[PDB]
Amino acid sequence: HVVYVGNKPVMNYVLATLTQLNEGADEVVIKARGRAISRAVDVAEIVRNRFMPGVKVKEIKIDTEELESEQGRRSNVSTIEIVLAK
Amino acid sequence: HVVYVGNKPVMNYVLATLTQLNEGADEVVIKARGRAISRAVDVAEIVRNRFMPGVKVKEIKIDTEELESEQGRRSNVSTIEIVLAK
Amino acid sequence: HVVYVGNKPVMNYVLATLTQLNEGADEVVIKARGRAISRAVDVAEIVRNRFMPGVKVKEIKIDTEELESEQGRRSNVSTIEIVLAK
Amino acid sequence: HVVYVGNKPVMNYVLATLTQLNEGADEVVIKARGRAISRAVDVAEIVRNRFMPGVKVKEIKIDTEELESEQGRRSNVSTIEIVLAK
Repeated sequence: HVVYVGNKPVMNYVLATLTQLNEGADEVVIKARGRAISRAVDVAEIVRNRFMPGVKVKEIKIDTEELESEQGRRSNVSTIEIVLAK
Repeated sequence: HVVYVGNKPVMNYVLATLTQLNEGADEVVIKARGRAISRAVDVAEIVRNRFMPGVKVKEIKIDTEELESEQGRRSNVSTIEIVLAK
Repeated sequence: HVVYVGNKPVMNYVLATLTQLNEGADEVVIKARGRAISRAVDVAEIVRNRFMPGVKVKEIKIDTEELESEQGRRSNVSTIEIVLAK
Repeated sequence: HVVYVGNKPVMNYVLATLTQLNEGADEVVIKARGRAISRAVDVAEIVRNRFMPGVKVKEIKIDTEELESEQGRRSNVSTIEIVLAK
């Protein structure tokens, strides 16, 4: 059960996360790369702080990926993975 | 030990991380908050995936921190702590 | 749009309210009857005083509804309708 | 001219409301918090349905208040305010 964090308002992504767990889903994975990683973290704190305390931060994985820009630029962009579980 | 990641050139922070580990540092702690969170990650990847290959991410912590907004209102930001170990 | 508030966990209802407004809902209508009336209110407060600060109570309606008791006798319950607007 | 709705039978509170208006009193305010809010509404429907139709539901205000439990528990409890006027 993944949840990709992008540019949309934080709320969208957090609800999606809540509706995932609320949908049973025992463990959910929050992902994002580039400047979105901050939002990813934001999303995980809002969920664990304002909706489901007791929800646990199982894991946080950071890495690198190659991304091709619309202009043909190829570069390394960081990525994060936060695992939330009841 | 720690390395607070602000808005200076990303390289200063990796520099400081490397330098720290150089002296035979048990483990450097990269910390940051808000939109800076993405650079904390960039700094850890740049450091273990390029300058000091093999460095390990001993641990990663996310948390929320309360602040004094401005007009005296309630405010806060997410934080991240990346623990690098040789 | 509406959200009928029954006996499920209060959070499901706020969840549904939030979710509803999320999609750019003109205005969500929280409805309930009998002892449930108190939760309809809890859901509106929890939603505008915690999860989506600034939401406004466009209107509130109370009314009586006739029912088919059980043994075939005359019966009814009060109802409440809370209109939330972004 | 207030009327606090609590645990006593509905009738007590409705009569009090009637005896208020009957006592001249142009506008009366019915209040209650927690699980009593349903009774408050009940009271307003019984008055407007079985004693004084034409009486009008001027306003309905919902809010939150802090309450200290006998056991020292501090929490937010919803409240309602129904304004009845001839």
